[PDB]
Parts: sequence; C-alpha cells; structure tokens
Amino acid sequence: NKLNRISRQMLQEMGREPTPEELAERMLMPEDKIRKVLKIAKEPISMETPIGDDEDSHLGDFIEDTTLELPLDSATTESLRAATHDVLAGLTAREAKVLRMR
Amino acid sequence: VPLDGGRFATSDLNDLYRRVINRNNRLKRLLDLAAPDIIVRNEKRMLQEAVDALLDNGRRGRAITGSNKRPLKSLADMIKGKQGRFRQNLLGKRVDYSGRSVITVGPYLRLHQCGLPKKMALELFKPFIYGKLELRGLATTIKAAKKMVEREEAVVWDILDEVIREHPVLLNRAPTLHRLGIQAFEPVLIEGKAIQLHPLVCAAYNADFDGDQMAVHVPLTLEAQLEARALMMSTNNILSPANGEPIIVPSQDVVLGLYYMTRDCVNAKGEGMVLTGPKEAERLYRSGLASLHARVKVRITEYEKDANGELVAKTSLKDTTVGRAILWMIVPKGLPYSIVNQALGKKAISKMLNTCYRILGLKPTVIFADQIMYTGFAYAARSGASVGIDDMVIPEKKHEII
Amino acid sequence: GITKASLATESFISAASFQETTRVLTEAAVAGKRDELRGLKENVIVGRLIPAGTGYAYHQDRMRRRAAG
Amino acid sequence: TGGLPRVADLFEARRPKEPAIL
Amino acid sequence: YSYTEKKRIRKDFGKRPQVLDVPYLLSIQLDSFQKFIEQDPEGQYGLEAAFRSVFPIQSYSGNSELQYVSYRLGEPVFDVQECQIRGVTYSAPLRVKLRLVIYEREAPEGTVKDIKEQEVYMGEIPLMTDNGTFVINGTERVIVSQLHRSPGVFFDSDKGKTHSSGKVLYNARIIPYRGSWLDFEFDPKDNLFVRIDRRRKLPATIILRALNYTTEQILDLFFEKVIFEIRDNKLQMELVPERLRGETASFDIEANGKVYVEKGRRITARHIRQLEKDDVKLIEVPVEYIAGKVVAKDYIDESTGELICAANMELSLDLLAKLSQSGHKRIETLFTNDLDHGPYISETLRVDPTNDRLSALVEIYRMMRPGEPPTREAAESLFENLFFSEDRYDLSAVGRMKFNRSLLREEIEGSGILSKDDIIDVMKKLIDIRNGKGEVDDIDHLGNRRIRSVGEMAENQFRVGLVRVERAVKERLSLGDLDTLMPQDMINAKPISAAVKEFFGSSQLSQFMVQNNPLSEITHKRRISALGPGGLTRERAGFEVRDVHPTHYGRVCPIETPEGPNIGLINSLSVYAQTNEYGFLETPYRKVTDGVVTDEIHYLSAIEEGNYVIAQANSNLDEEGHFVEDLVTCRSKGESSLFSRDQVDYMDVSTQQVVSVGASLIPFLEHDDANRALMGANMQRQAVPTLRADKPLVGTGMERAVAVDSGVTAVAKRGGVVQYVDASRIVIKVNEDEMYPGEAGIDIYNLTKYTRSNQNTCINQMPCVSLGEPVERGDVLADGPSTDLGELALGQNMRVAFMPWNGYNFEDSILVSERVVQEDRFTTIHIQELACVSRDTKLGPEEITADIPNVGEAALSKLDESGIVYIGAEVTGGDILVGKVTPKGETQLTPEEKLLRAIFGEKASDVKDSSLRVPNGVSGTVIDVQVFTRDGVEKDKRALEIEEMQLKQAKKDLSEELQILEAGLFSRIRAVLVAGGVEAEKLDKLPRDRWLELGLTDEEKQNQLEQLAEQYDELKHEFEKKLEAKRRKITQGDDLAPGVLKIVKVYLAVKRRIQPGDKMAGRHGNKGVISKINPIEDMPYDENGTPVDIVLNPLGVPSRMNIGQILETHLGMAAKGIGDKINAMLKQQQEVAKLREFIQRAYDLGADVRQKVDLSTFSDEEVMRLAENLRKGMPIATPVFDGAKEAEIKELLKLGDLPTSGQIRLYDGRTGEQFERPVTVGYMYMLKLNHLVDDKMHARSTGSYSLVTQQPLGGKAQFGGQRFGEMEVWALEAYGAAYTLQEMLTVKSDDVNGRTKMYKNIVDGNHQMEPGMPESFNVLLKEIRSLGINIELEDE
Amino acid sequence: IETPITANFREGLNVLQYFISTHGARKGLADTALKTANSGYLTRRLVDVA
Ligand SMILES: CO[C@H]1/C=C/O[C@@]2(C)Oc3c(C)c(O)c4c(O)c(c(/C=N/N5CCN(C)CC5)c(O)c4c3C2=O)NC(=O)/C(C)=C\C=C\[C@H](C)[C@H](O)[C@@H](C)[C@@H](O)[C@@H](C)[C@H](OC(C)=O)[C@@H]1C
Ligand SMILES: [Mg+2]
Ligand SMILES: [Mg+2]
Repeated sequence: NKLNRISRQMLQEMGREPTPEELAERMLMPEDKIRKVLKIAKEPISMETPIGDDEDSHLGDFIEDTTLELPLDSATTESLRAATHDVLAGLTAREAKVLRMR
Repeated sequence: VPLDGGRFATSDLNDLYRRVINRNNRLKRLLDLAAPDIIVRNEKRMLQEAVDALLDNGRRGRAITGSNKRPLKSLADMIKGKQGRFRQNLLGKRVDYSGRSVITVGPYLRLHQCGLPKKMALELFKPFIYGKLELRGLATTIKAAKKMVEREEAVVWDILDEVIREHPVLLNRAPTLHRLGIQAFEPVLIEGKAIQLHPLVCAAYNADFDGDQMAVHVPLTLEAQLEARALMMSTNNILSPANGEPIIVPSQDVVLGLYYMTRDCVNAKGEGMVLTGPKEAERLYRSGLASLHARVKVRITEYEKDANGELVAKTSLKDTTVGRAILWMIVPKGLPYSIVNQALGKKAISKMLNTCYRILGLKPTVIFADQIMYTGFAYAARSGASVGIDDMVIPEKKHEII
Repeated sequence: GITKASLATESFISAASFQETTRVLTEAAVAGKRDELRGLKENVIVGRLIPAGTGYAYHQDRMRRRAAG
Repeated sequence: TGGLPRVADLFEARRPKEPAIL
Repeated sequence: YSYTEKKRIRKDFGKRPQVLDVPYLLSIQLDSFQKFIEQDPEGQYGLEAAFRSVFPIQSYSGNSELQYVSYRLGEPVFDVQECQIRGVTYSAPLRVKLRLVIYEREAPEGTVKDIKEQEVYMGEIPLMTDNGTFVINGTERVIVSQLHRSPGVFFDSDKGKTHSSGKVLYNARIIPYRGSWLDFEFDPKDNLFVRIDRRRKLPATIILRALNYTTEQILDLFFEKVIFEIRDNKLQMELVPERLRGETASFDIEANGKVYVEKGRRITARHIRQLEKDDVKLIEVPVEYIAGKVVAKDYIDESTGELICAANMELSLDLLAKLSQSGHKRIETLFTNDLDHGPYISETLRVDPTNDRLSALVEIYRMMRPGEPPTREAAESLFENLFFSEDRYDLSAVGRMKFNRSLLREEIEGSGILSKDDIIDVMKKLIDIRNGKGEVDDIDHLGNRRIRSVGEMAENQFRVGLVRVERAVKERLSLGDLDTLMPQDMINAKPISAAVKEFFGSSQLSQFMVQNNPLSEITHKRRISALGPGGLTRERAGFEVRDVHPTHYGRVCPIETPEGPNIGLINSLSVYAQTNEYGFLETPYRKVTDGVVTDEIHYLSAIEEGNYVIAQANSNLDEEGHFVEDLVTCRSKGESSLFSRDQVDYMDVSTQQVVSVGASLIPFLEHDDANRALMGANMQRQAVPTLRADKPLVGTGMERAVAVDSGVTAVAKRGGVVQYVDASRIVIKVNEDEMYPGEAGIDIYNLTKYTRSNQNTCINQMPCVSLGEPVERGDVLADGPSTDLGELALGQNMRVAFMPWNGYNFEDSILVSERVVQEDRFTTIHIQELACVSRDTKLGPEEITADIPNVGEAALSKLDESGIVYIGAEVTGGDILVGKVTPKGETQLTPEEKLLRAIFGEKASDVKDSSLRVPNGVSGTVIDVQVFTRDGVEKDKRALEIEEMQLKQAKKDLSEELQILEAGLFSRIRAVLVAGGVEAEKLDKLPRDRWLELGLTDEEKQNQLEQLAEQYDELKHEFEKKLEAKRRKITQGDDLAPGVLKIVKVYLAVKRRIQPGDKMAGRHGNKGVISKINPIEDMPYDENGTPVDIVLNPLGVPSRMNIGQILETHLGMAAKGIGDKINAMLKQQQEVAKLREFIQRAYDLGADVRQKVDLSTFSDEEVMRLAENLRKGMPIATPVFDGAKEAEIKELLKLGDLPTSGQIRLYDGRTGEQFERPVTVGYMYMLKLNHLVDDKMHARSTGSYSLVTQQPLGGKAQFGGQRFGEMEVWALEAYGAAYTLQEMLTVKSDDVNGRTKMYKNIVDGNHQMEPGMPESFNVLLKEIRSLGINIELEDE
Repeated sequence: IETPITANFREGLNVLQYFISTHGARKGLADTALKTANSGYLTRRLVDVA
C-alpha cells in the first residue's frame, strides 16, 4: 500500500511517474526489494481469459505441459538400457557387477 | 501453473472453490460462537449462493470473478458450450502426424498418387525414418538417427523411399461435405513446398487453385493402411455415392482437347484417304501429313463380349475422322467404336467412362481414365486454343434490335 | 420432423453432445439410465472402434458375449 | 414456393399456413 | 509540364477534359485530427469544445469552484523514429491551466483567494504521423473512420412481418449523441407507447404527466375542441364546416333556415361549400350524439362541490343531465375521425396508471430501476437527469439540426437537450404520418448516415475520462483543507490517461496499418466501418444496410468492399468525396445555369443533391459548353432517364468520382464483371513490393497521385537544384523566390533505408534524381518501395500467352518460365524481428554469456565473445543468433546417464541452454542487432560497443547537417556582401569564419546581413542542444517489463524469390498458383525467337467475366511494340530528328484526345532522355470509364508493326512444330500477393502438448497439428474405416499414454495401437463426478 | 428495372449501367455466402437424425 501512495504525489510532480528505483529511496527497506515485492503482489490471471479472435480460444489453451516427456526422448531411454546392458555383458562378470554397483 | 515474467495464471474454479471453503469454514466457526439466527441465516444463504455459482453460474446473479468483469467459468460451463460439448464439437482436437500447404496440379501423376514436398515427408515420417535407419544398421541407435535426419545426410533420402512406397497418405480439404472430401493417395516425393494433386480429383474435392490449401494425415496403424488402401483410396471411389455417375469425369482443359480432337471440318489435309489401322493413323498426323480433323475411312478392330462371358471381335471400314482414329488406341477391348465416333462433348465423355465401368469392371476403367486425361491435356496443348478480343462476335443486327 | 426426431436418442451421451448439456445430464442422472453404447456418436466420444464398417465385426462379436455366460 | 429453405420445410414436416383438409 | 514529367510521360487516351484534379487523398484523416488537437477560441470540435462542456466544475453546493483557462501541448518525448524502436507511444504532454475560486461562507459570491495552478499535467495524448498514422507501442496503427446513424429523430415503418395481420406500424426514435434513447411506438390497437433505451414498454402519456401535464392539458394539446352549448334547452353545437368530411350525417342537419342535407347522406364537396359560403357557425343538435363523445375538460357541480365527470370520460344521455342541472353551459368534446384525426391519444390515457406528476415520475423511475423503492426526490431527479440534464444528455449541433430539419422548423441550431416543446412536437408529427399525411424515412439513406473520424472519436473518449475523473474531483473538493492542497494534488493522470489509452490501444477502430503496399495503406486510411462502438454488428444486420444504395454515388465506392463475413459493412471512400460541414458526405458537381455548363464547383450533401437535376459524367458538349444533344441521360431523384437540354441544374465533375482509389487503378474496368472487379481491387492491396520497382505498362493515370499522396515517396518541399545526391540523403539548394529571407537555407531530405514493415516486408527508398538536376516544388525526389519515377508500380508487367499447356495450368494454375526467376525481378525481401529475452526466474538469473553447455566451435564461430552474432554474418537454420543460458540446478540424473558421463568424462553443467537459434528452414543475413537493458544492470562488452557506435554515428549525422547547412548559409552571406561592396576574388581568400565583421552602406542590406547573423548563432546553439539531447537518449537505460533483465532483438533479412505454391493475380480478379517453373527451352516462342514468360489458361476468361485482362494484354503488346521500335532506333543511333518525328505520331493517334505534346520541349537534351525511358515500353493511360476504344487500340497496334488480331502463331519449344490457330500474346501487369508457399507450409510429427487437455500445440513454431473436425469425422464414418478414426482421436492426439506406447512401437517396427481412453473424455468424467453426479463404468 | 443493360462486356459499360450492375453482384455474393451457412446447418440436422 505504501508504494501505491508514493506514486500518486510523485506522479504529476515528476510529470511521468517515479522510476523503479525512485520509490526505493522513498521507502525504508533495502529498496531493491521493490522488484521482489512487486512480483508476489500481482494477482494471478484467469486461465480461462479470452484472448485473440474471441473464438473461445482461451489463455489456458496455449499453456504447454513442460513436465511431460516427449516420446523422441522416451524412445531413447528404452534404447539406452538395451545399449548399456549389452555392453556390460561384453566384459568380465566382475566388471559388470562392479560397474552396476558403483 | 507459472508463466513468463514470473506472473501466475489459474483457472476460475479456484476463485470459486476458495470462496465456498471460506464461507463454509466461517459458518462452522459461527456455530461454536452461538450467533443470532439473523446472522447464521445470512451465512447459510451466502453459502448456498456460492455453491450454486460453483456448480452452474448464471442461474442466479451471475457472480463475477475477482477484479475482472467477465463472469467466472463454472463447472457446468466447462462441459457446456457451442454446441453442447467442446470436446467433440467443431473443433474438435488437434492431431499429430499431419501438415498442410498450398496445392498445385501435377498432371503427370497417376490417379492413385500425389506429389508430396520433400521436407514435409521428412518431418512427417520422422519415427518411421528412425526405425528403418536402425533396422538396416545405418544408424547405431535412435539418437544417432535423430542427428542424422537433423543433419539431413544424403543417405536418408533412399531410406524414405522405402517407408514411403506402399504407405498411403490421407488428403483433406477445408469444407468437408461428402465422403470424397478425404481420399487416400500414394505419396510421390516432390521438390518444393507445394502439394501436387491429380486433376481428375479436383472435381470431387471442389478444390479450385485460387490459393486453396489442403491437409495431409499419415495412417499409422497397419489397419489404417489397409483401410486407406481398400476404402479411402482414390481408385476405389470413382463414382459419387449420391448418384451412380462417375465423379472422376474429366473436367475442363482435358475435355476441350478431346472435343477439338474428335471433330471434323469440311476440308483438311488427308481428306478421303484410307489407312490400315489406328497405329499408322497417328503416323500420318504426327508427321504433319493429315489434319487432326478430316473425314477418313480406316480399318478398325472393335470388340463385343456378347458371347457367354467371352469377347467376340469384329473388324470393318468405319467412316470417321483422323482425331477419332488416333483416340481409338486408348479404348480397351469390348467397347464399340460407336462411342468414340461422335464429337465427344463433356456429356458424351462422361457416359463413356460410365459404360466402361459397367462393362469391363473397375481395374480397366481406372487405367482408362488416366489415359484419357493424359491425351486430353497433350492434344489440347497442340491445338493452340486461345481467346482474343476478335473471338467475341457481336451480331450485326444488334443496334437495329435495340 | 427431422430436428424433432433426432431429439429422442437412447444413448444419453449422444444426446448430451448436440443438445443442451445441463438438462440432458440432469434428466438422465435421476432415472439412473444405463448407456450401453451400441451407437456411433457415443463410441466416438469414448474413443473406441465405431460399431460399423471395419469395427462392425468387433462390436457384433462383443454384443453377443453380453447377456450370456 | 421453392429453393433450399423449401427443402428444410419439407424435412421439418411443418404445417403450411393455410392448409387444406382431407 | 513538370520536371519529373520530362523524364517520362504517360500517353493518355480518353476524351473528357479533367476540370478538377484529385485532391489530397489523406484529407479526411489529417483534417479530422487537426481539428481535435488545436487551440480553437470557440465551440468548434476539439479539446477546447470538450472542455467548455463539463466546465466550470463546482464542488457540491459548497461554492468552491474550479474553472478551466487554457491548455498547451508539450514537445514530444521521442520523435516518430525514436519512439518506434523502444516501444513507447508517440505522444505529447497535455498541460492545462486551472483557476480555483473559493466563495466566502456564506456570502454574496466573492473570492477570498484564487490560486492559479500553472498547467497541471494530465495524460499524454497520442499524436498523428505526417502520414496520418499512430504509434501505440512501437507499432504504426490507423483509426478507421466510422459510419453510424446520424443523431436526431427518425420515423420508420416495420411493415409486413409484425403480427402477420399486416396493417403496418409507425414508430419514432429520438437518438441523442449522448444520453438515453427515447422511443415512441404504436401497436395494432393504435395505442401510443414509449420506452427509454431498450427497456420495458410504457404508455406514451406518462411522460406528459412527468412534465407536469394533467389529463385536461393532454386532451387540449393533441385534440381539437368541439364546443357544446346548452342554449334554450338540450344541446346546441358549434359547427366548423370542414368537420363533416369523411363522415355520414348522424341526425337531421339543418341550419340558416334552409335544410341543406338530411340524415344518411355522406358529406362531399357539396355540403362543405354551402356551409362555408353561407357562414353557418351554430346549429341545434340532439342529446344522443354525445353518447360516444369524450368530454374534454373537467366539469364539477357548483353546489355540492363534487366531481360530475373526470377529464377524458365518455358522456351519456344521463350524464349530460347531471351536469346540466348544475348550471354548466359548455361541455367540450373531442373531434375524432378514423381517417384524418384518430382518437388515439384518448385511448392511451385509459391504460395510464398515473394521475399526477409524482405518480408518472414514480412509474418511470420504477421502470428504469425496478425492484427499488421509489422516492419523491428520486423520481423527480431521475426524470430531470434523463433528457433535460446538460451533463447526461446531448444531441449536439448535428442532432439538433437534423431534429429541427426533420420537424420542418426554421432554426438550424438550438438547445442541445430536449424541451417539452420538442417531445410534444415529435409526437404530433408521428401521429400525422399514421394519419396518411407524411412519409417515413429509411435508415439506409446517406443523409441519415453520419461520418465520424479520429478527431471526433478521441474527443468522446477524452470526454469519458473527464466524467469519470469528475466524480473524483467533486469528492476531493468536498473535504479540502484551505490553501494547502492545490489544483494538482486532486487531479490525477491515470484516470484521464487511461480513457484515451484504452481507446487507441484496444478499440475496434484502432488497428495495425495494413502496410505491405502503398495502395493497402492509402485504402486503409480512407475506409468506412459501420462496426465497433456505436455501430451495428455482423449478426444483427441485415441485407438492407449491407446493400449498395442510390445515395452511394460519388460518396462510397460500390465495387470496393470485403467479400467476407461483412460485405457492404466497410466499403471505402470515393475519389473526390469530402466530409460535409455537418459531417455528412458531399461530392463535387458543376453548376449548370440556363443552357451553359459552368466550371464553378459546388459541394452538395446527400440531401442537397436530392432536388436538383444532375447530368451525366459522359456527355458531349462543345464550344461555349452547350449540351450538343437536345436531351441527355440524367438522374434527378433516385431514378435515371433522358432529360431535356435546359432543365438540368448541375453536371458530374469527372467520370471517375463514383469509384475509389482502389477500383480506379483497374484498367478497362468498364469491361469487367463487378464480381471479378471487386476481387481485383481487393487483392491489389496484397501485392508485396518487388526487388526492382518496375512501372505499370498499362494504366489509368491515378498512379501518380496515389504514389505522392501516400507517404512512401519523398516530395520536394521547395524547388531548386540538387546540391548533393547520396543513396542516404538528398540536399536541395532552394530557389530565391521560394527561399525565406532569414536563415537562408537548403532543404535536406533524410531518406529511409532498409527496414522492417508491419507485415515483415522491406521498405526502402531510392534516389530518383541525379547530381545537379533542376527540381521545382512538388517534384518527386525519391521513390519508395513499389514506386517508379513518381508513379505507383505494385508489380512487374510481363509477356503472357493464353493457351492450355499440357495441363499445368489446369484451373487457374500459372506456368512461369525460368527467365522470370533468373532476372530476380519477382524476388521479395522480408525482414523478420527475432527477440531474445533474459528474464528472472525463481531458480536464478539468466545469462547472455557465450558459454553454452555441449556446443562446438563451429556453432560459436558466427558468435562474438559476448554471445551475439556478428552483424552481416549470413546464417541458415539452426545457427545461434544470441547465446542464452538459464539456471536449473542439481538435475538429479539417473543411473545410466550417470554412467554415461562417467565413461566419457563430461561435467554436466548447472546451466540449461535457452539460446535463440534461427528457425528451421528460414535463411537470411543478419542486418542489425538491438540491445535493450534494464537500468542498473551492467551492459556487457558488445552492448557497450553498439551504444558507443551509435554515439559516433549520431555525432556524424548532426555534423553533416551543420557542414552543408553552414556552407548554404555562408553562400548567401557571400551573395549579399557582393551587393554593395562586391569583392569577388578578395573575399574568398581570407578565412570564411572571419566574415561576420564586414558591414554595409545604409540600405536594407545592412539589416539583411543582420538577420542572417541572428539565425546563424541560433544554429550553433540549436545544433548543440540537439546533439546533447541525442547523446543522453543513447546513454539512458531503457525501461523494460517486470522481470526482464535485458533483451536482444536481431533483424534478419531473408531474400525469397519465387517457387511453386505462391499466389499471383492480375488486377482483373484472376487468381493463380504457380504450378511448375519451366525451363526457357520448353517455352513457346514466336518466329522472331523471343520466348514467352507466362502461359495462362484461357478457360478462366469466359466463365469469370473479366474481359479487361484480355484488352490489358492486347494494348500491352502494342505498348511493348512502341518500346521495341524505339529500342531499335536508339540502338541504331539514327538522330534526334528521326526519333522526334516518330514519337509525336504516337501521342496524337488520329483524332480527338486531350493529351497534347511537344515540340515545346527542348529538342535535344530533354527529348533524348525521355526516349531512353520509353525503350522498355510506352506507358499508356486508360481512364476508368473514359478509357481507350477498340479502334484506337487497333490503330496503336498498326504503329506497333504488330497484327490487329492481337494473336500470333507460336511454336512449342519442345517439338518445334507449329501451334494450330493463332494465340493471343501480350503484356499483363501481374502482382505477387503475400500468401507465400514457404509460410503456409507446416508439418509436425510429435510436438508439444496443451496442459489442460493433452492435445498437440505448437510452442516452438513447429506448429501444432491440423485440426480434425466433426465434418471430417463424418467423412471417415461414411467409409468403413474404424481404425483410422480411433487412431485419429486417441493415439495420434488425445491419449497421453497411447502416444508413447505407439511411438516406441513405430521404431521397433510393430505397427499397432494400445488405445486406452482419450484424456478429453477422462476429464469429462471428473467434471461430472465433481458435481453431485456419480458416473461409473459398469460390467466388463 | 425497366431500362435494361443495352451494352455488353465487349463494348464499354457507362457509369449508370455498372452502378446498376453492382447490386446484382453484391446480392449474388451475399446470397451465396449466406447459402453456405444454410447448407451446413442442413447437413448437421440431417446427419443427426440418421
Ligand atoms: C481492432 O480491430 C480489430 C477487430 C475489430 O473488431 C470488429 C468486431 O470490429 C471491426 C471493424 C470496426 C472493422 O473495420 C473490421 C474490418 O475493417 C475488417 C475485419 C476483417 N478482417 N479480415 C480478418 C482477417 N482475414 C483473414 C481477412 C479479413 C474486421 O473483422 C473488422 C472488425 C471487427 O471484427 N476487414 C477490413 O477492413 C479489410 C477488408 C481488410 C483488413 C486489413 C487488415 C488485415 C486488418 O486491418 C488487420 C491489420 C487488423 O487491422 C485487424 C485484424 C484488426 O485487428 C487488429 C489487431 O488491429 C481488427 C479490425
Ligand atoms: Mg475447379
Ligand atoms: Mg478457392
């Protein structure tokens, strides 16, 4: 709240609005925390938010899944076992055991 | 889930669910404090409104989401929509292994194939290319295959012809109406970013060339390959399901060729002479001796299957022109010469294909249709047809009639 | 009429598609109606073989397995 | 009357404005 | 004839002389905004006017008033160029002087103190570019003019459809510019109803009561009075002899001692004549006729003081007695006629629930705001605030004018709110139309259609800002402390600023300037829209308004409209059209007095043109300008016929004025079907510029005007001689007559160089003049993209042959020779803007450092030490433009990955690679790099170098100005010194700086040297301040978004030529898609051996009726002939005499044309340059409807040496044999639209996926898959394909499991599917189960 | 209209004839663009009932 208040007088007095480090000197704290404080203060945006064309296209429809795993990778996982498991049978029985252990 | 710039975004249900919890919890608290009736009553009503807004919003006040005028979407609105459900309604889910681009002609194609851009086929068949590359041992493992096609090494092009060969692709246009809006073709690798489409099918798709775009789909499962080949294939639907007339009927350029081919003027080079057979008829025309249209008797061999499942043969001297004589070389077997002896307008040229199907069956009709297209375009090009300003003749009596 | 006759469909999952979703779900949920699939529209939603064409062999063979033992 | 809307009226069974009686 | 006309002149066919030349095409856009922002000492539209409305603002009753003095516009923070790169808005500060007066408590009003607060800042309002565009965020945007229903009253029908009983209805609607709607309407029972806005219907009379009108005055206002006298006994009556028309006698009618008519004889012209001439005032009537007659006023019994009958009540034979014995002599009744004057209003009162003013006021307030309890002050207050409040209601001037005009009043200007006289008057007129006298208007007429524009619209939004701040302003002056706060602490910025920002930023009328092409631009800035706020919607209207109207002539173009969802909802402005004084559309006309055609122009609005009889643009007059024929085709009122010699009041100015700039550029338009003509002018706007700006070989004559009026070119400010010519700049030395006395001067034009457009095309200017060439004011200095020598070239004309070629042209397909791509003429240059953002994440900050895990030196070659690609390094797909890395720590890898790093010994970094790399397949050269940095983060090495570089480059530019400028100034000082003390050789010896000392003898020349001194020293300082400011703008840390530390924008210049799949079309509506690119060997060639560039299919010509494309071809061939011919005699070097002779012959062409020509031109130096420019072809001008004719075309072909048929014999380049029949060959102008094949093409195997529902979604620009629809599903259902359909909606898309289980099988070599359940349906289960509905999957 | 188009495309059309021709074109395009929607709606109802 204190931040909103300062920008008001300083809004027309400066004629534009105070720079990101301006309210920083006005405020007690380390003054770089303004950026941090400014982030968490924002309210999240509705994922159902209509965007472009109004075509029921909604913001949430454009948010991709980053925690999934693409098959072009998953394919290489199933392969890498067959690779390393084969190459460990080419060694002595203790080297496979010692390498599988470490 | 987070977004760029460190801001967050969330579904409207949360705003709704949160509310229902708070109010509910508050009521629970308000029970242990022994509040007056007028309050706990008001709190219950407030809870009732919140649950209703959660389930289906808009049946009371249409509660609005925080800081945003637009009413928050409730659980009933997630199912509901336009129309009914969003899931199956147009449209209708995005699908992998697909693509699209501007389409062009490709008259050289047989009716069962289509021109496919090199890059499109590369990105589309990517898993097949990977698997075939390591089936023959050109790539150590699947990863190395990825780097290979990403490097576009010269060796990969031959491997693609293998996975492409017998493997139909589905072609679709934007306004799908009848079942012919999607048809299967055999891919033909083509340099360039444009899709080439057999002209005879351009009628079935109702696809002009004014910049219309078409979509490609890859039939992954084995059952889809055989479904595509035995059902959705181009050659297996030549006839409209709406009416038995062939929909593969030659369209415009081809038919202007055949009209100009079998036609006759009054006086032209070679008029009146006689030739042993259609073979030496072409020899007369191509050498420049005889005009395409001149009245001539030539020996022809026609066929009639009028025996019991058995083809009879008959030969005669037919009175015809040079163009009609040359064209007979294409007509397979049991069709009579009467069918090609006319002027061959667009109307006659369709009933030709129809009779050919109802007599010789499917296979002979397909290969027949191809030849008709090829010869139509070719001879139409020879004809040198054009349109000038002096080609439009105004009546001399117009001013008087007015 | 065509638009009126299409209204009545045994499968409620089919009706919930092109009709008003809310009313269909309610009106069906009270009676405990049990949708047996058997149709096209519903089978497309659930994502299995269409009970026609290539799939007609499958569904037929399954339909007889039902109400048996 | 006639046209595409005429088809829709037919398939919709709609009773005409001033019908006859049988 | 001008100087750039001496370079090339276009041969102009056509007869009709041009009396008026095309005005500035950007007029509307520029003029409008010019009226808005300006200091106007009066109520004319502008910031001044919008201020005077809401001002002065006084507090609530407190006698603390704040008034408004004046405003000013501060200098722009950034100029147009600087504002675009950074991304801010191009705007000026609004500084407004305010005066705060405070009245003494409680006093006769006088001020204790008044503090005049100097210019409190509120908002920055955007500014319009010299070309009429706005920059909102670094992006040029245009605000389209709007077409809406003009304010006033309008009487409509709504016949037919209502109630299906016929009978029609008649309704009136009062639509103010601001404030609530007042609607009046009838019903099938002829009861008048009223509704405010679209709200509940209410009985009309309730408003008169709200105006404080009792029933007695309602009957007295709308009805006449039938006077009844009780004289002797039983009812005599006053008779107006006209009242008996259209009615039959009700009793024995006799007066004046003579019985004129008995009972049952209808009253015709006979009865009325007798009574009028015999002067019969009073007759005796029976007591039963009043059984139906409604008593007019109230009548009470004097004795009992009780009400005998209320007003508007039907009298009876018994009622007359009870009011008769009370001593009542007079009873007033209504005059009612079911034909002339209807008893309508009377029946409305019986449905009126109210009685008095408060009752009506209550019922109105409860109508508008129902459910809430009515209050006396509330009902009174609301009704006074609706139509009577100066704040919430205005019709403004145009509304009042049309209001008064439609009511047949005198005053054209009046109050801006509604008055009791106004509402009452409208009702009377509506009733008059229902009575059969008078007619109804129509919404579609262009006199009732008003045109707004940027200036007016911005004023409305700014008005909204002042009202939403007004509530605030009164609120603060409520509690204010005395002389501490000032008219600053109260008024904020954001409230006013957000009103104007919300408009330009996201308003339906504010949109991206369509800029790939000058015609697209200029046709956007002239555009009309009935959509947006205050307009209709696509779904609501309505074929009547979309359709072309007779009033569209000369105002709106009939043939230029979109062919999409909204047809006729846009149109475009005509060529000569102008916005009327009141805001209507008026067009130029020529006043024809008596029988002579006079050249005085007169602008007539839509209603003005109505009564006059107007002649036709094509008519034949001569000498004094008398109509040759005794009768000529004309249109007078809504219809066209032959009109007599002297009747006609006016005549059309030009043959073009019906169409628009777009349609006016199609040659031989009169020969093309309107459908294909639309498409032509629709597609002509999509033509991408070309590499070599060519010229149209066949043309109209507008292209010169279109080129200049659009800002793409550079026009001479003042005439003179060019001092310096560079591909960068142009310096002109001014002529003395045009030069200002002080400061001397030269005009320096800084040319735009290669840069990105909105559509990702290239916009680049080239100098069209040579060192030391005379140019006069209004001469073309430099061409823009797609402009040639001052004309408009949107493409390149080429040799085309019509003939089927082996099916490669099948539908519209185009077969293009290899010659075209080799000449690189149809090549196009695209400039794409790619960005790299270094953001801040919760895991840590992102580095632009060049250290990227797991990449070789070949990757890092093209990058500098800092990680940014060098300028000029040519790149292809996959190369790294900007190295970027984002922190992700402690990956927590797995056993086999851990062994892998162990064997090959790589330290897997704590940083992940985000670097921006060139998208797959697109390839170009890096022409630029920008680095924006947050203020306070240290600029890296490269970032500092660029800024330092910009400093040096900036300093050089300003210095260049000063050097040429100083010489230009000192060169004038040299000349004035020579006048009176001339020393030529002596003066230029000593240092030039040491000149300012020499004075002069008494004369004005002493004061002239004085003048140049003053302005000189200013330059020293103007340069200084300009240099300083420029330097600071470089060094200032650029402001970024929250969370973004720095941004690197790379500009790639891709050169794409042409390949199969691109769309191409002529101006005549013939589209095409290049099919094959054929070798020159296979191209049809003529006997002379010159191949043909393009082979078109003739079959497209007959079906789609566009015949101009053929004429354009024919004439084109002829044009090229004159070129080839000249090309031979110039390569022959005959001489100027022989050449000159031949050229003159061409420009005459046999008789009666308007072109004129030489040998006024200097016979040697001027003529020879012209011939060199014609050798490519001879430019010809075909006016729109005045264009050339067959005979002239055939005649020009004779001079060409080419056949009359326009067809020749061609030989196939393959077999070499001839082609039967002649074929048409010629030169067609052809455009390359940007639908280019390597944009549209997309393919995806396995991409990203949407989170909410797992479905293919492009995040990398490897675009999500094609959308498979319901109709497409049916297509699969008709075929027997079950498995294709399952795989389509399950494994290929929606199944989060099945997709991976499949992919693994595809590489394994097993084609199968393990389908599972699509995740879409699996979510629907949870949503249903989330409700109280239990949905289970039963059985097995 | 009781005054037909007396000219044709091989000759020129004057101002009036073209202006009168415009309505036919625009109404043609509009009708088809609407008839496009009508067709689709029809197929919808039809395939739904079968
Ligand atoms: C703020 O305005 C927006 C929405 C208003 O909402 C809404 C409801 O009110 C509208 C108004 C008031 C219009 O005057 C309008 C319009 O004039 C137009 C199209 C139809 N456009 N087409 C759409 C694309 N398509 C493939 C071809 C046909 C529209 O839909 C609208 C439109 C609306 O729909 N068309 C044309 O004028 C012609 C024939 C050519 C246009 C040229 C270019 C292409 C456009 O100007 C591009 C540069 C943008 O300018 C628009 C996209 C605007 O978007 C933005 C971001 O700037 C849009 C008008
Ligand atoms: Mg076609
Ligand atoms: Mg098309």
